[PDB]
Amino acid sequence: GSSGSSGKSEKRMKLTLKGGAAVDPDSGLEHSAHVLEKGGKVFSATLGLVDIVKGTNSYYKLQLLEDDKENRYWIFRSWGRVGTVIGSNKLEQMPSKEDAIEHFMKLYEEKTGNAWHSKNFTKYPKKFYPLEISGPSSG
Repeated sequence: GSSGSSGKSEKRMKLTLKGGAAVDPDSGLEHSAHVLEKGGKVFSATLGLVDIVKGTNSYYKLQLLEDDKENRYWIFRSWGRVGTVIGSNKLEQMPSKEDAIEHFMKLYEEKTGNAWHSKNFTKYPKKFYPLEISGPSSG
């Protein structure tokens, strides 16, 4: 036996099929949703904090995933010590894209303490900072 076939035909009518950053597999939206990109930017920030006294090392990750089905979004939040028994994540669906951005903007604003879209970064006590820094501004 044997057979084959193929085709190609579509009408682009208000559709933005594209991505940017990679999504976490633990989110289960890596094969469904994708990193929420805005203003030619990516909603993928990697913060890290480690006490010198407590000798405890922490790491906070933030990623705003966007549903590429109809119109939905989730809010991924990872936290826990560095290489330990700890390790937990949070996944919640957002009502509106904004509600997702706001949270993602406030969340990253709570850890670091500074607004996501803010200039000048003050290394506060406990406040988390950006680990892997790349691109213009800051660093």
